[PDB]
Parts: sequence; C-alpha cells; structure tokens
Amino acid sequence: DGFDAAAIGTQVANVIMGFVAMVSAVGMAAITVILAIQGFKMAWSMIKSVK
Amino acid sequence: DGFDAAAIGTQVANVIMGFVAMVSAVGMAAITVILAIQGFKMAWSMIKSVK
Amino acid sequence: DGFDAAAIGTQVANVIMGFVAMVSAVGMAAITVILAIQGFKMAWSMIKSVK
Amino acid sequence: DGFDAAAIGTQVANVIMGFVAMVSAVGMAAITVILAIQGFKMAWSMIKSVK
Amino acid sequence: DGFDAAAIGTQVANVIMGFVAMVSAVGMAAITVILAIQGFKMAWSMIKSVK
Amino acid sequence: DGFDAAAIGTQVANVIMGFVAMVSAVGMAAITVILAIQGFKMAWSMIKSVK
Amino acid sequence: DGFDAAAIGTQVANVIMGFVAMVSAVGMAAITVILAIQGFKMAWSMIKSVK
Amino acid sequence: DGFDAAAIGTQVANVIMGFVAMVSAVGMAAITVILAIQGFKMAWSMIKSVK
Amino acid sequence: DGFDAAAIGTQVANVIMGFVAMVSAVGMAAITVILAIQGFKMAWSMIKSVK
Amino acid sequence: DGFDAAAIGTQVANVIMGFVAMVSAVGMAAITVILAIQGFKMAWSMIKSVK
Amino acid sequence: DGFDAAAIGTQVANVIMGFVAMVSAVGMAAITVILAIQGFKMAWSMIKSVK
Amino acid sequence: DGFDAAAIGTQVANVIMGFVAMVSAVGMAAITVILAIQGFKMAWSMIKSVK
Amino acid sequence: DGFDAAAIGTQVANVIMGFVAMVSAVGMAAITVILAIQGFKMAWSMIKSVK
Amino acid sequence: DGFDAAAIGTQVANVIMGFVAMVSAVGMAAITVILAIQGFKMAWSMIKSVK
Amino acid sequence: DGFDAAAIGTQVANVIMGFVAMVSAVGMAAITVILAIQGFKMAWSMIKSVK
Repeated sequence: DGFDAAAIGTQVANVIMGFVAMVSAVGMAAITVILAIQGFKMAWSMIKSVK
Repeated sequence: DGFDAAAIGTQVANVIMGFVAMVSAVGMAAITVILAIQGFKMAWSMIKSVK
Repeated sequence: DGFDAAAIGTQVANVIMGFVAMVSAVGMAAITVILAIQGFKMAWSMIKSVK
Repeated sequence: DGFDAAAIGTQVANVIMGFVAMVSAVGMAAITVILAIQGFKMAWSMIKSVK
Repeated sequence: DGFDAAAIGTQVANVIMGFVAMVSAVGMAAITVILAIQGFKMAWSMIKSVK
Repeated sequence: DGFDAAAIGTQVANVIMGFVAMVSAVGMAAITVILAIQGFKMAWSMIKSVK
Repeated sequence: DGFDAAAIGTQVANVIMGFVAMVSAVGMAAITVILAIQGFKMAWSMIKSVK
Repeated sequence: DGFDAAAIGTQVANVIMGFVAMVSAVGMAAITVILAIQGFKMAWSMIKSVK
Repeated sequence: DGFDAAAIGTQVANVIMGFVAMVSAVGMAAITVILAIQGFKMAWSMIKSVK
Repeated sequence: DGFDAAAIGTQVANVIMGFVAMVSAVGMAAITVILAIQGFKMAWSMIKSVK
Repeated sequence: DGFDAAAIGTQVANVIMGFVAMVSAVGMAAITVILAIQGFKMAWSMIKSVK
Repeated sequence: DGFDAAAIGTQVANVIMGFVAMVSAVGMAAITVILAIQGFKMAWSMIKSVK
Repeated sequence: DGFDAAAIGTQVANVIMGFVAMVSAVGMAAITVILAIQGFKMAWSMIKSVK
Repeated sequence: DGFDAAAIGTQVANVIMGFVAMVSAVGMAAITVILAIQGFKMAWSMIKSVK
Repeated sequence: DGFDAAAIGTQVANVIMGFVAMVSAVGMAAITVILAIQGFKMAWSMIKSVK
C-alpha cells in the first residue's frame, strides 16, 4: 500500500556500508601483530637452514 | 461465495517480490565488509606460509 | 432430521482447497528472497575457506 | 442499509499505515546495538583464527 | 484521532539508543577475556611450530 | 523514565572484568602441559636431524 | 467528569518502576550461575584446541 | 500500597544464588570426562606427528 | 523453602562421574586403531628416508 | 472477618512442596536416556576427529 | 488430601526408564552408518599423506 | 499402559540399519575420485624428488 | 451416588490408547522424508571434507 | 464408538509418503550446486599443494 | 485430496537448478584470485629450492 521498502532499504544499507571503517581499523591492529610474529618467525627461519 | 482469494493472493505476493531489492542492498553492504576482512586475511595468509 | 452435513461439508472444503494457490504464490515470493541471501551467502562462503 | 464500511475502513487503515514510522525508529535503535556487538564480535573473530 | 504515534515513537527510541553504552561496556569486559586467552594461545602457537 | 541503564551497566561489567583471573589461571594450567609436550618434542627433534 | 486518570496513572506507574530492583537482583543470581558454567566451559575450551 | 517487593525480591534471589553449588558439582563431573578424552586425545596426538 | 538443591545436586553428579568408564573404554577402542595405522605408518616412514 | 488465609495458605503449599519428588523421579528417567545418547554421541565424536 | 503423588510419580517414571532400549537400538543403527563412513574416511586418509 | 515401546523401537531401527547401503554406495563414489587425484598426485610426487 | 466414574474412565482411555497406531503411521511417513534428506545430506557431507 | 481412527490414519499417511518425491527433487537441485562448488573447490585444492 | 505435490515440487526445483549459473560465476571469480596467488606462490617456490 505505502511501499516504503526501498526508500528505507537504502537508508539501512547506508548505516552499514559506513561500518567497513571499523573492520579495516581492527584489520590494521591484526597485521601489526601478525607481522610482529611473522617477521620474527622469518628471523630464525633462514638461520635454521644456515647449516 | 465471493472467492476473492487468488485476486488478492497475487496482490499480496507483488508487495513482497518487490522486496528482494532491500535484501540485495543489505547484501552488498555485507560483502564490502566480508571482502575487507577476507582480502585482508589473504594478505597475511600467503606470508604465513612464506617461511 | 434434514442431515445437510456432508453436502455442505464438501462445499466448505472446496472453498479452501481452492486456497493453496495463494500459499504457493506467497511461497514463490519467499524463495526469491531466500535464494537472494542464500546465493549471496554462498558467494563469500567458498572464499572464506579460500585461505 | 447505511453501508459506511469502506469509507471508515480506509479511515482506520490510514491511522495505522501512519504507524510504520515508530517501527522504523525503534528499528534504528535496534541496529545501533546489534552492530555494536556484531562489529565488536567481528573484532576478535578474525584474531581468533589469526593462529 | 489524537495521533500521538511518532511523538512517543521517538521518545521510546531515545530510551534505547541511550542503551548501547551498556552493550559497549559489557563489550570491553568480553575482549579483556578474549585477548587474555587469545594472546596466551598465540604464546605457545609460534613455539608449537618452532620445531 | 527511570533510566538505571548505565549505572547497572557498569555494575554488570565489573562482575566480569573481575573474571579474567580464572582465564589466566586455567591459562597457566594449559601452558605447563603445552611446554611439557613441546619441550619434550624439541628433545627428540634436534636428534631426528642429528643424522 | 472527575478525571482522576493521570493522577492515579502516575501513582500506579510509581509502584512498578520501583520493581526493577527485584529483576536486577534475580539478574545477579542468574549471572553467577551463567559465569560458573561459562567460565568452566572456557576452561576446557582452550584445551580442546590445545592439540 | 504494601510494597513487599524488594523484601521478597532478595528472599527469592537468595534461594538461587545458593544454587551455583549444583552447577559447579555437575561442572566437576563434566571435566573428569572432558579430561579423560582430552588427555587420551593428546596421548596419540604427539605420536601422530612423531613421523 | 525446602532447599533440596545440593542434596540432589550431588546425587545427579554421582550418576555422571560414574560415566567416565564408558569414555575410557571407547578410549581404548580408539587407540588400538590409532596405533594400528600409526605403527603401520612408522613402518614405511623410516624406509621412505632409507634412500 | 474469619481470616483463614495464611493457615490454609501454608496447607496448600505443603501439598505441593511435597511434589518435587515426582519431578526428580521423572528427572532421573530423563537423564538415563540423555546420557545413553550423549555417551553414545561422544563414542563416535572422538573417532570423527581421529583422522 | 489423598496425596497419590509419589505412588503414581514412580509409576510414570517406570514407563520411561523402560524406554532407553529404543534409544540404544536407534543408537546401534546410528553407529553402523557412522563407522561405515568413518572407516571408509580413514581408508583414504592414510593414503592422502602417503606422499 | 500399552508399552508398545521396544516392539516399534526395533521396527524403527530396522528401517535405518537397512540404510548403510546408500552410505557405502556414496562411499565408493567418493573413493574413485579420491584415488583419481591421489594416484595422479603420486604420479608427479616421485618425479618431484627424482632430482 | 451412582459412581460410574472408573467404569467409563477406562472405556474412554481404551478409545485413545487404540490411537497410537495413527501416530506411528504418520511417524513412518515422517522418517522416509527425514532419511531422504538426511541420507542425501550425508552424501555430499563426506565429499565436502574430501579436500 | 465409531472408531474411524486407523482407517483415516493410513489415508493421512498415504498423502505424505507420496511427498518424498518433492524432497528428492529439491534434493537433486541441491547437489548440482554442491558439486559445482565442491568440484570447483577440488580444482584448485590439488594445485594449492602442487608447491 | 488435491495432491498438487509433485506438480509444484518440480516447479520449485526448476527455480533452483537454474541457480548453478551464479555459483559457477562466483566460482570463476574465486579461481582468478586463487591462481593469482597460486601462480605467484609457484614463482618463488622453484627459486627457494634453486640453492
């Protein structure tokens, strides 16, 4: 009857495409860790196979 | 007696096949997130197994 | 006395076996949605476990 | 006799299609919460499977 | 008739957008735990694959 | 009306930030095990590749 | 005529906003339990995936 | 009028904070099992990767 | 009122600490298998690296 | 006038605190079943993840 | 008054402790299947890692 | 009263021990695949380490 | 006075213990379906984890 | 009195054992999909571990 | 009575065997990625073992 479906259907989507920011931010604060270990793993990794 | 069953039975269905749009839209605003993490996951994933 | 029980008892049933049509129609206008999400869910689902 | 059925039948419906607004508003004040947790859930979720 | 629908419809929403605070707070008091284990999991995790 | 939301919202969080202790304790009583095996794994691990 | 509606309408509400206390109290005596199990669940949960 | 709300509201809570005991007891009689398997799982687990 | 909580709370636990037996038994009938393969795996494993 | 309220009010309660017995008994004859399946579930559960 | 509570309370329990039999039987006719797959899974599983 | 529990309890089990056949059949039509790859994997596997 | 209570009280019960038959029959015509899907679910289920 | 219980009790079951057909059909139109992905998953899966 | 079960049972299946297309398409847009990394992985992989 009214059909206020798509009008609010975009409104809702716009609240939550403007939410990637958080996932990227917590992203960055994953990698710093994953590098820290990874880069530290690769430190000894060569000098395992130094032999 | 009257049998206004199918006539309105389509009417009702037409209000709600015209509702996928919202589910697609909130769809798109799922994937952007899921890529963001996923693509960021695959970033470190190769360079876990860099070794 | 009169026993107009089964005669109208079928009459009533015939108004309402001719009512499945609506339930099928609103059926179809469920699945289009459920696919939309489901198929979109399966989109990212493989590429979660891409790794 | 009078048949003031549809005339007021619309009148009543118009009081209550003009009621979605509230359901949308309490809608918005659901999602902010559901994001808050959800986005915070996804925060640790990647870094469960950091490994 | 009166149509005090949206006026109180916002009033109700404002009681409950001012409720995220609790969900964030119990949020923080989830992560401290989830880090505690997670960070402690990652402690041994590298030195599983020390080999 | 009353709005005793944040006041108890902190109260609840304080019961459960004071819960990490247990997770750390069961933490310690994970690692002792994980070392035991890990350190015992590394015992033979060098003297696999003694050759 | 008299219109002693709102005057007692508040009176009634005040008997029953002063009732949250009980729901909070039985609240606390839910969580102690839910922690007990939850914290005990998380005890073995890490050391399932110790592997 | 009487307002015997909090007085019995504590009374009820005290019947059911004195109920954790059972949940801890059935707790202990979970872990013995979960260890039994877990410790037995870790038995073969090292000597899978003995190689 | 009655407070038959801990009395039956132990009763229930005693039915189910007397249940480890089964988990140990199905334990033994895991390892026989896991040895069978494992010991058979280690059979060829040395004589892969015989070279 | 008479006020035979609490006198019979206890009388009634005493008929029905002496009713837990049945609920415990049908309790026991739940768990035997729930163990039977549960313990049988845990039988194959380890040897799913035997791998 | 009569207090035919425990007398029938056992009667009811005895109908339904004599019901485990079915759950064990449908038990056996689970495992035969679960072995069939499991044992067949373990067939190829070694000879994945044959290498 | 009637106690038609075990009589049908076997009847049900017999419908579903006569169901392994399907699981074996879909079994066979797993392995043909798993061999195909596995045997093809082992083809190049030796002639990786031909050197 | 007459006390034709238990005499008809059994009569009524005998009409409706002779009613399980239907519930078993509609039982069988549940499982055939539930197997059909279940057995078909287990078809792909192994060959999800074929990997 | 009449006892038209089993006579219609079969009638009802026969409407709904003649319903598996649909569940098999929607079955087939599950697997085609599940293969499509699965077979496509196994495509890259070998050539992950090509190395 | 009507038995419009298989007639619509095919109708439903035909909406969803005509759905593989999407899963193949999102398929292709998995592999391009998986190659990209895989082929790039194999780039350095030989020249790890160049030695």
